[PDB]
Amino acid sequence: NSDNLRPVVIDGSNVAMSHGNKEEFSCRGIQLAVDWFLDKGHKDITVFVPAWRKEQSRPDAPITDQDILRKLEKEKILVFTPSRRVQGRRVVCYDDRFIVKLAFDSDGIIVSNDNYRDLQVEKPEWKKFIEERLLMYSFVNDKFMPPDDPLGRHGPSLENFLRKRPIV
Amino acid sequence: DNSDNLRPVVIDGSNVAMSHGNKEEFSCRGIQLAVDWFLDKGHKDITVFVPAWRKEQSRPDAPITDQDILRKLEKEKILVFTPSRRVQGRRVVCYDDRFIVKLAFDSDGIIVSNDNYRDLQVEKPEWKKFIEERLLMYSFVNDKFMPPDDPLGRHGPSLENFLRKRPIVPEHKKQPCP
Amino acid sequence: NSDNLRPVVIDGSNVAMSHGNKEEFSCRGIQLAVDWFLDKGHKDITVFVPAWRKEQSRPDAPITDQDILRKLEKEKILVFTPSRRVQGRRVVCYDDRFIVKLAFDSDGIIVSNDNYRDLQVEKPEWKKFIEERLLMYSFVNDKFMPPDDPLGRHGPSLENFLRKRPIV
Amino acid sequence: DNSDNLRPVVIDGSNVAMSHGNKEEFSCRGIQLAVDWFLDKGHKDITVFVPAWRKEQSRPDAPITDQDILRKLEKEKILVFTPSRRVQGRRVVCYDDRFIVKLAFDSDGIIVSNDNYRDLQVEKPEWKKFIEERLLMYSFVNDKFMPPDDPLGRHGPSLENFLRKRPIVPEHKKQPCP
RNA sequence: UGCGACAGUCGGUAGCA
RNA sequence: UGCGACAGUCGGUAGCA
Ligand SMILES: C[As](C)(=O)[O-]
Ligand SMILES: C[As](C)(=O)[O-]
Ligand SMILES: [Mg+2]
Ligand SMILES: [Mg+2]
Ligand SMILES: [Mg+2]
Ligand SMILES: [Mg+2]
Repeated sequence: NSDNLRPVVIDGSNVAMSHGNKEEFSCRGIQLAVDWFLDKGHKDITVFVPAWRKEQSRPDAPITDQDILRKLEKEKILVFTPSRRVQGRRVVCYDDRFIVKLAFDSDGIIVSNDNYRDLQVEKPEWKKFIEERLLMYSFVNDKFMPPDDPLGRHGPSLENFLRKRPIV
Repeated sequence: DNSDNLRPVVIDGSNVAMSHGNKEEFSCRGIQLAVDWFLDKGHKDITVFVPAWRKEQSRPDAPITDQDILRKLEKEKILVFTPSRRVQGRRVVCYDDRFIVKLAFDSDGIIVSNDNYRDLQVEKPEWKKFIEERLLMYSFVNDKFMPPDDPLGRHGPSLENFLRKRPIVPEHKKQPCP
Repeated sequence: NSDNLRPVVIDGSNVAMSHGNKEEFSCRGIQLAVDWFLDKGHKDITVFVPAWRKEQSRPDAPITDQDILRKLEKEKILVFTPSRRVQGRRVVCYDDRFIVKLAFDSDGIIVSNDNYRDLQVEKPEWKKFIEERLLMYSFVNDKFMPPDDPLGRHGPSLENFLRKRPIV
Repeated sequence: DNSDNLRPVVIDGSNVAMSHGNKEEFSCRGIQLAVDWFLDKGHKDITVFVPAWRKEQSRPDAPITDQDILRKLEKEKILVFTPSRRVQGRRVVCYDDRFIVKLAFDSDGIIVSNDNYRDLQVEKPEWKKFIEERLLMYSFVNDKFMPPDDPLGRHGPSLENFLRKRPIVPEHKKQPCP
């Protein structure tokens, strides 16, 4: 049940990196983060991943548990980001603004450790949103750990932050 | 407001409807969502292509949902069907893809699709050039049409200067360049 | 007719580079070199190319006219060199020694600008062969130009060098 | 001379014969050439695998040349056929590939093939490990069997220390290492 | 040599180290 | 900033620049 809980958006290209072997795009990490929200009684969750991650794992962009991506798409949870090769090289469309544009227009929250310095500048109205709605995380081997104070000690609880109606 | 500053728009429906509904299902709903996006943007010239054999009742091997959405768009001079027929029990298809390209090319418009049409880029060089710079990709979020704000790489144009023929709408850039 | 002419071995991985856009593996170059020998009345010609060149053209190892390779294999002229990915990375088997080992055991000549510094050292008996049997080349846009004095002015003519029985 | 210092040898004939003759043709000649190479090297343990349906006369859709070479190698306890049969007009194949692997594994030998057996590496991890370090590839020059002198990368062993069980045969290396 | 550490070309992650 | 020129990881061609 979505008892007053918020839409959720995840920067998968950030999570998978920060989960295992930092240099590796470990899809498992995406799984662990998701399963956490699921077990937390969430319904609306969306992940973003540039599409060229389906491309077979090279040594220059290593990736593990690749089959997890298509499996999450099947549940209308994972969403790929437009990618293609123009003149033999790659065009990406910069997924970063997809994560925000979605969350902004849905009045949700972002799961990522990237501060989006570039986009805070591109649109002041976005800056405010990024300032108040970015949820960071820390990975410990095989457990999703978000902070109990997503903003500073001056900020709100974890439940009053991921819920639109606080329980006061 | 003026629509003459806008570019013609062509949509690969057989790509949209697939990518909207559980991939293996031809969900016409998406086509409606994609179009309405352009409409709200002040659009007049919009054209969709769909191989005609989709009017056939939803079979178990080629499932389709909300089938009646098609006739409503043809009635609006927006959807256009592509020739199909049965020769000796098989289907003739005429490959809708090149209808999408030929038109957008001949109208100097843009194509909406996630298919790169690699096969057609090779057959005609001038087409390749056009597809490279005039293909608009998208991403569907359940019931939300999301095109990229940078249809080409960061070095390329805005979504509006690419989706509009007069690109001179005031630009704002930073950085000292070479 | 093979009127006393020698077996021919070509370092394709060297030719294709040196033909067009030095940084590009231009298969056309292989074609031009071959066609030259063909028009010269040659029968035994063999080219070597590590197999991973069939892999689609990346920006990091660009290659053009890729379909020319399989087309030359069909004529029992092109030969691929064993390649595979062990642990996600590439193993190559170092084609260089295939070109020599073949030419040595066939008493032919090598077409390449590489001096094989490493192999002259690995086997002295090979060094002698490399010294006397390496034919260099120079590419001018779309024409195969070998030297009329494959060795120094002190050395032999082009025909007496690519033919085992000299015409004296 | 001693052959006990040698490793068991297994050959994927359906890969060799193909790659020798015009790819689409099953040229048994190659198998002979490949084997004789090992023989001249002082070999005793050599074993080949071939799906049995190759004894069927050369059909136009599955061409084969020098078919009689097969029986001669079976007669020599070198070639071994792999189970095949026709169920209801179709063929049952039993997938010769895993016969090659299981044996070489169980004999602690090496495999001669250009197929990486990716599918089998996944089914059994211990096999993957073995295939990575025990697959010997080759290259055919018309009528010449050429295996690499470095079956693994330059960092790996010689062709002989990989093709022999006792690797200690005097080594000569240069370079100061870490 | 010694094949790297580097010289050109180029990709993934970093917003200054 | 400014995204590069660079910092880590890494590939193709070079035998010393
Ligand atoms: C191994 As050295 C000191 O010649 O670069
Ligand atoms: C563009 As600058 C001088 O801040 O590196
Ligand atoms: Mg990013
Ligand atoms: Mg199509
Ligand atoms: Mg080389
Ligand atoms: Mg096989």
